[PDB]
Amino acid sequence: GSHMEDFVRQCFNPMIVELAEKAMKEYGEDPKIETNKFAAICTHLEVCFMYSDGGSKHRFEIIEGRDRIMAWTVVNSICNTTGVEKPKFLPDLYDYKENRFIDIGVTRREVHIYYLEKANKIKSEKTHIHIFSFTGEEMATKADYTLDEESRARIKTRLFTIRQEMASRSLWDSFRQSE
Ligand SMILES: O=C(NCCS(=O)(=O)c1ccccc1)c1nc([C@@H]2CCCN2C(=O)c2c(Cl)cncc2Cl)[nH]c(=O)c1O
Ligand SMILES: [Mn+2]
Ligand SMILES: [Mn+2]
Repeated sequence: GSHMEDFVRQCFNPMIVELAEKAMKEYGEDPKIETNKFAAICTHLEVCFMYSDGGSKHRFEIIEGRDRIMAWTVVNSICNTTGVEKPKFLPDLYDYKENRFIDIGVTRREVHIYYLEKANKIKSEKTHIHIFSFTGEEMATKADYTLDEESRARIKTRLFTIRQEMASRSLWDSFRQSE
């Protein structure tokens, strides 16, 4: 019973805690032991949700959060109706306005290093990449940040609040080094 686990459950809403637990069990991980990974997946899920709430009413199709079979099912329907290339790895959203997939990243390091790592792993030249850091930095493909400044600023504010809450509980140092 770690202090980080009880922080995660009181920091994020139950629906995000619920979806993070299922995703962790789907890949053979337990939130009780790998607690830094538990906090990271919750954080990434909330950012994806806030991101999709950034645009118009039905601009974004949410891929993250679904189980693997249904996520690929929605990816196939999106590809087989818009003509966009089928990515090698599952993205997080699909932008119906810009007609592209998005993989959102949240990192505790330099946005530069995580982008180059995500681009190499995703191996999908068409998938748009948007990186957020816990320090307020962001990096996106072709400098195209999709949403307006205020929607992104709310995400950055929430990320820094998560950092402060962890630091006030002496959980940030273990969280920052765990990446
Ligand atoms: O969607 C993802 N994974 C499933 C589809 S994948 O095809 O396996 C896939 C694998 C890698 C990258 C993208 C998709 C995904 N994963 C990651 C990282 C790296 C791999 C493990 N990992 C996590 O456990 C994780 C984290 Cl750290 C934060 N938030 C969610 C998750 Cl799962 N980073 C994401 O940005 C992300 O989108
Ligand atoms: Mn994802
Ligand atoms: Mn992602």
